[PDB]
Amino acid sequence: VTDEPKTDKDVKKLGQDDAGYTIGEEFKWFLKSTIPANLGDYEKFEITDKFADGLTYKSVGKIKIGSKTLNRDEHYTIDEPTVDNQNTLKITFKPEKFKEIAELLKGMTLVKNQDALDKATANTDDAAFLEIPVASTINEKAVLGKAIENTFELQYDHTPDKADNPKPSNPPRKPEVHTGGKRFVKKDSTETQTLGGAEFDLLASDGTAVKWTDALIKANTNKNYIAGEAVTGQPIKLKSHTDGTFEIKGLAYAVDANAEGTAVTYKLKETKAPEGYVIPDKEIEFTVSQTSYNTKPTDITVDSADATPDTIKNNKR
Ligand SMILES: [Ca+2]
Ligand SMILES: [Ca+2]
Repeated sequence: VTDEPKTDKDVKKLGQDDAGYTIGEEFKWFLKSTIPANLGDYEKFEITDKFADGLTYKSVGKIKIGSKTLNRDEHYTIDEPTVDNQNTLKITFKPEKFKEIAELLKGMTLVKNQDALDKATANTDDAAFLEIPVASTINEKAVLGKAIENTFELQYDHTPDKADNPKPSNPPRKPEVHTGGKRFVKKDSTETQTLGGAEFDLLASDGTAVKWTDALIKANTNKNYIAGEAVTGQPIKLKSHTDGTFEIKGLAYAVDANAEGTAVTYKLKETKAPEGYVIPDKEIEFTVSQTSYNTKPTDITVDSADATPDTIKNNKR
């Protein structure tokens, strides 16, 4: 047993490991490390997080030990993810500052056990650890219904021996996020033909409109499925293509559960019927689940778009 760093990563909030999001919706990952009282001796404390293709890094938030804040460019530096570094974040805690950071720990009770770290739901002076919030979104590269994991590696040098000899610490268990989709086909009442030109407002279960963002637009590039022009801040409106089909990609499901977790209901309000058909007076419910877009997301590295679409029927004038 040592006092050397144990690491863990959470998502959404401290103590949570699984969450579901709509593409473009910003949320926080939490990079977590125990801190030893002899931190002042350390010659390296560098965190590297290679974000999955399907994640877009936004920013690093307020870095905390217990109630105390660490300041950017005073206590640490950031190297942001880019195309050139393969989407990799590096956070370097300044060796010249290790004594000053160690002094901040005075009076604190430090978390020391891996399981205690994993279970931490707060970061306080009486149960303190290093907490790094990282703002992130799920992007268009996600596989719908698939767990998108994250982790990081700490390279730490605990020996004040004037020799560069770091060791790794890694989270034993990885948190994950997921997003989903749905496929549809518009038909007549007896399901004999497909119908183009039906238009639908996309709504949450509570009837509130789902709005476009730049990120959602990037995930739904097939203009055949979009009613009118899609621009950020405006309600999402979808359209059946001339083969009856349309889709929505990147809606949250299993909000507080794993990638196999509970489906979420959304609604379509039909606002335009295909030529010669009537507008219904009831909204259409559908669910987004692990398998509502891809039948086997755990097996694939790109969408297959093979789940059975929901049929939506129209009645003739
Ligand atoms: Ca965790
Ligand atoms: Ca050393």
